[PDB]
Amino acid sequence: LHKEPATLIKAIDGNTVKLMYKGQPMVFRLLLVDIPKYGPEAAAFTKKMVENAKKIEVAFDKGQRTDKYGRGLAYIYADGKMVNEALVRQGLAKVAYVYKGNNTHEQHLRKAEAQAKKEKLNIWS
Repeated sequence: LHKEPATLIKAIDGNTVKLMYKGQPMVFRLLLVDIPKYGPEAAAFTKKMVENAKKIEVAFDKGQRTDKYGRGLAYIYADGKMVNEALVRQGLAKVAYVYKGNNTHEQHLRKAEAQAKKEKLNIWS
C-alpha cells in the first residue's frame, strides 16, 4: 500500500483524527479498529501518538476509501508506526469486521489483538 504524507490538524478520539491531506482538511477513521471504560484511554493514546509524531502518513487500502459519513478510511502512521495496530496491540481497541474490501492488514491486526488478549491488557482485563 502507498503511504502518503499528511499533517495532523486535530485529534478527535481513539480511532478518529482530522488531518490535512492533499492540501485540505479531512476526518480520517482508522481502518479495522473498533472502540467499545477505555474510551478516554484510547482517545488519549491516539492523541499522544499523533501529536508527538514528527511525521504522519496515511495509507488507503484496496477497498472503498471513505465511509458514508465522508471520513477517509485508512491506516494511519506516526513516525513509521501504524496507529491502528498500536491501539489493538495495547488492548485499547478490538479488530473490526472488514469493510468494503479493506482487509490488507486484518490478519496482522488480529495477531496483535490476540497477543493483547493473551496479556489480558486493558479491555481484555
